[PDB]
Amino acid sequence: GSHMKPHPWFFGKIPRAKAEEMLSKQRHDGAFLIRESESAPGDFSLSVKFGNDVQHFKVLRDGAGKYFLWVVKFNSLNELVDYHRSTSVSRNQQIFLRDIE
Amino acid sequence: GYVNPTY
Repeated sequence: GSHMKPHPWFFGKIPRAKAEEMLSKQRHDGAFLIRESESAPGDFSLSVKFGNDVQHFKVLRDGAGKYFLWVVKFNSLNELVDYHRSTSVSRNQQIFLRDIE
Repeated sequence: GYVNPTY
């Protein structure tokens, strides 16, 4: 059956510096991870590799508690992540999220 | 900073 495994993209609390340090070593654009921001408690950040840069997206929450980056809302970080596997996380370029390797 | 506007 569909193997029940933890998600390899949740790195918990790690500095923005170590995530950039780790993701710059990734082979493919879209390589990403969700981290718990240390700039403010309970906030999450999405770090994605693109070219020789690592882009950081802040995960926002609305009045009902849903998550979002731009306009579409998600009931979980899990659905937000999967959504951006097939729809770009970026406004300026097409960047699709893909698992680290 | 972050790529997407935060407010």
